[PDB]
Amino acid sequence: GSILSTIEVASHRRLFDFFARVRSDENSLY
Amino acid sequence: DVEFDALLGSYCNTLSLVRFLELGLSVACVCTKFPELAYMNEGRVQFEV
Amino acid sequence: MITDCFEADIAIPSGISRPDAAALQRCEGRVVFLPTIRRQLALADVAHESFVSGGVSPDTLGLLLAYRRRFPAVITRVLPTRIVACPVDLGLTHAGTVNLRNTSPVDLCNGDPVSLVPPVFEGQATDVRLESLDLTLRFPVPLPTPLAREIVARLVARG
Repeated sequence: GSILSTIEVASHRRLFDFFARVRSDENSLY
Repeated sequence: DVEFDALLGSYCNTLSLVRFLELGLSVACVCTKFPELAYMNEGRVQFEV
Repeated sequence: MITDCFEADIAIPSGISRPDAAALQRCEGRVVFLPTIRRQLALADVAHESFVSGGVSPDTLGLLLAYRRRFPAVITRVLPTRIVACPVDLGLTHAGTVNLRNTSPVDLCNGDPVSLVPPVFEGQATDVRLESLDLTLRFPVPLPTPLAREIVARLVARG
């Protein structure tokens, strides 16, 4: 009767920054 | 008059390739791959307790 | 690209807050005093805590005196994981042209040599501080040489 919950990995990446220079606002989440 | 020199043979060594899985220590891991990590800045892990 | 560029790579650590990390995106045209020409360095070797001696961080007149024991380099691009600077003495870029940024209050001209000076001016000593790491970055001031000799001259005469 055990309950299994999938682990959640939270991470954010900015792959395009490597392709090009960027100057994103600090508050906003890219 | 006849003389010579000789090589009585060469000896090599064999590196041993070690899979981390073969170690008993892999019991502590859980080995999962990011196809992409380097992009990540700050990742978190989240689970219910 | 060893002789043309030289990508000395300042690594960025893992734990930096996004307000502190996005504060480095405005650190484009700067001057970084590399102690050596290693291809992999850390911010602690760049920041002012590398500059400090035993117990004593010197004054602005002494802050010159270990610039010239080091290697000035200019940040080329601020990636999220690293900061790349080419040293001035070895090789500038592919084409040999890098961009600075006037942190001076002074306008430049073409062809004039540019000396870099510690932050001596009033309302000017702006050190970008890493709150997530407790590190300060004393960014020097690029100045015209008809000023940069007099500014040293006022400090030496004051002592």
